[PDB]
Amino acid sequence: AFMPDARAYWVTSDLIAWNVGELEAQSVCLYASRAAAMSLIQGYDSKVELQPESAGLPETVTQKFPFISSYRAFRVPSSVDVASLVKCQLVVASDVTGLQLPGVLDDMFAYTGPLGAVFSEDSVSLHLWAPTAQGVSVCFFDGPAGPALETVQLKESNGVWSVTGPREWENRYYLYEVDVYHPTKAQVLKCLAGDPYARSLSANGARTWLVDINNETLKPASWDELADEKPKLDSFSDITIYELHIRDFSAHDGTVDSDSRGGFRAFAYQASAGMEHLRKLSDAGLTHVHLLPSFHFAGVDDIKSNWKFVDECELATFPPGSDMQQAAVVAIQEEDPYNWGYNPVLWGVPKGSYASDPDGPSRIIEYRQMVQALNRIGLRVVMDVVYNHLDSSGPCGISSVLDKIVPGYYVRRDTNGQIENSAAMNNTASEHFMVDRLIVDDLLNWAVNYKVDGFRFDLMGHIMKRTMMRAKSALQSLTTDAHGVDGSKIYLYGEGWDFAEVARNQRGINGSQLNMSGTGIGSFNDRIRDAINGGNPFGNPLQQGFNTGLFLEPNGFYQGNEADTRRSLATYADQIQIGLAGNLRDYVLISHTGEAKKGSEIHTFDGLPVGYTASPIETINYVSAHDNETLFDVISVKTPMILSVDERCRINHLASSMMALSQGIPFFHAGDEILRSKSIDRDSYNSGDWFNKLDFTYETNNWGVGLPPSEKNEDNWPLMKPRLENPSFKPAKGHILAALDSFVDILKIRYSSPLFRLSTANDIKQRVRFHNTGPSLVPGVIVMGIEDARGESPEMAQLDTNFSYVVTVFNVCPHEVSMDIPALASMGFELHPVQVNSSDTLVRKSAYEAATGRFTVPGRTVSVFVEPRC
Ligand SMILES: OC[C@H]1O[C@H](O)[C@H](O)[C@@H](O)[C@@H]1O
Ligand SMILES: [Ca+2]
Ligand SMILES: [Cl-]
Repeated sequence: AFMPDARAYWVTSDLIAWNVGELEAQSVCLYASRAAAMSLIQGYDSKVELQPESAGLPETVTQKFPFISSYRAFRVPSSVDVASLVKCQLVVASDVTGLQLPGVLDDMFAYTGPLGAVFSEDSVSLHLWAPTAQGVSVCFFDGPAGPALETVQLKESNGVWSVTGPREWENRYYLYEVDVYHPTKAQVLKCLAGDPYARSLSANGARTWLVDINNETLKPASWDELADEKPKLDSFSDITIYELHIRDFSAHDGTVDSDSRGGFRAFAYQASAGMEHLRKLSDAGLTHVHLLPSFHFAGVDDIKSNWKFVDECELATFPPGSDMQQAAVVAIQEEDPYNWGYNPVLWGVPKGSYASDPDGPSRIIEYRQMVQALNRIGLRVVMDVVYNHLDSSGPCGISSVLDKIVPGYYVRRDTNGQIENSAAMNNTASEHFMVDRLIVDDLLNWAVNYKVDGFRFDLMGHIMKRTMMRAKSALQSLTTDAHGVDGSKIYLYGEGWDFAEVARNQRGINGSQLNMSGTGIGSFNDRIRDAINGGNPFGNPLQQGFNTGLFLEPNGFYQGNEADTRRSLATYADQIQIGLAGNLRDYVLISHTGEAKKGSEIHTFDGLPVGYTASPIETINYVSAHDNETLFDVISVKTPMILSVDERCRINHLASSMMALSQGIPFFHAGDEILRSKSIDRDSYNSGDWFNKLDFTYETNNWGVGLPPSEKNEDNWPLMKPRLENPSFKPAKGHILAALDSFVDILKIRYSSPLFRLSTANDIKQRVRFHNTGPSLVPGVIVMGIEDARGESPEMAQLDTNFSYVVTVFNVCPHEVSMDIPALASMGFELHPVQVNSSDTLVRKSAYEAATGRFTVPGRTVSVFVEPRC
């Protein structure tokens, strides 16, 4: 009907911004209608002329909203009751358009008092920030399915709606009824919404459970003593991360009771094959498990009686390169138990589908029991937090909450008023005060109420840097005496990708890789990933890299002439070595041309620095993650088809060892260690248990279970089919167990010397040297030396009581190499004791010759040499 866009901005109590011309600016008015009854302006309750502000927009405004800094400014007269107007339908007219209100809403209504439910001895109170709402009431219910028992009116003060009732309100269910103007419908609508500050929910978040999160009955045995029982963490430099999905972990695990597979409770089965696996990794030195999204997300029904399943017996009979398996999975993929969970509804509540019973307390106590179980086998717990976007927006539908209550505020919008979608639809606006508040409050909820040990930030580049830093400070100031957790050990990292509307700091300084340099917050190092694997997950799948045969073992995909592939290989080796040295801006490497270059002076294909950090703790080194192809699958695609699976097994080990022996923080995708496959699925978020299988019997790796789902993969099916059909590509249990044994040993090696985990940039610059460099380097070999104090009157602290020097040779060549390093001649090097005793017969052949400083290393092998002190 009347359905304006919103090209103007109400930025402060007294200023409106609108990009009109000078003559147009001489007659602008503001029109309001409480009933949203305006027509094309007619049908308004009030009008006021806006006098152009020749001074323009002040610094506070242009700093907060850089993308509108050139807009003309208009002064709102003191006669205007702003609090009343922001509840109405508004337009400005010169041309007619609506107003984007977040600036003025923060300016007038930013609030730091209590939100959500507050309990006291004799009362329960509710508080909701909804400054644009015309009315707010609460509907109470006595259970998850009953009818409403009563409706209570809330009263507004300074933008916040509140009501206090008796203690007996505890454990009721409730919803807010919010009467508010929704721009997408140009109407004032009555919306039923859960509490943004919810701490529990009925199934699918249908109602909010008015639970006291501090109730004794929600605490597992010994919960309050957990801080004392937590694994020691001396330094962030000691962190290694293992990235795991909660359903993947136990969906197929026959050692877990059938009715307890797929959720939080599976982690309480201490003797299960899955928990024995995690214990094996932790004992070897793994410190942290990063769990995929585990808060209230859309895309899986919490009501288990609605779950559908493929006939996994029938699908097993289909050919390994058939498209029938994926067709069957896809036919029910919206009704199965499976999703990665990157679809946020309410951040502060555990996912009901992972609980035994989605109504009542089980989701809370079982989440706590999971954290406690992981901690008790020596693993700290990281949550994958998704603050950059929402599942849904608008007035309707069970999965929209924040945007029902304060429409157009929690979500970021373009200059026409339309919601921004670059972060997987319905991008949030952390630049707005109460969004930033909710993000920080949520982090503190998980840290305090669930004793979570760290956080991985999905699309961190879409979050304001100021939000990241305020969160970091608040988290790291938590103490055991005041809060029950040692905040000083809580670690933060994320995806610092810079793209779309947040690029060039257009919405403020965002959490990009470059902007987070010097913050102590980690970001994923895509440079080392791509240099090792080759190309980029969105480039040609056959593009080779340092560890997939570029130059050394061409795969038949044309990638240039021999001189060019040789140089491209050497260029990738430069990028890898910067990454192995913590991916630092200032680390100086002899590059492939012979020229000494800082990490920042070695560039990406887009001219950005390869090395971008100020500290090794800012670097998350990885070759694999839940996104894109698994390590095994990328290797199987890019290497020559003729390689044996035995050869590919060694190549997998090389990749994970480059991570495990790097400076910075190594990150492993669950399954790296056991050759995990998704049958080459590049984006398995909705591909079910069939394509995402984690087999802790080690009988299968899930290679050859059909072409993966067509939506994301069909364009690449022709390269996939002959590989999936070829029996020589599929590993057996022996290979899987061999991969696991060597992964365990390389972790033992990392944790055998503090020299692999240097804590500062200065230490790395002083101690880490690369020895196969320049135009005449031996292709396919990286030699990395790490020095400790030795002799009398040393110029560095002694960090290692067992070893005075470590040298690592990564040999990706399919043949033995002899690397002569005169600088390391006449020293006491011997093969690392772990490798002397390796179950791999080949690595045992590695040798050092003192007279020449010659390190002889077999094909496709990582060899670690130590100089003992005793
Ligand atoms: O698709 C996103 C990709 O775009 C470009 O290829 C960039 O080089 C790469 O860094 C980024 O990941
Ligand atoms: Ca699904
Ligand atoms: Cl077939």
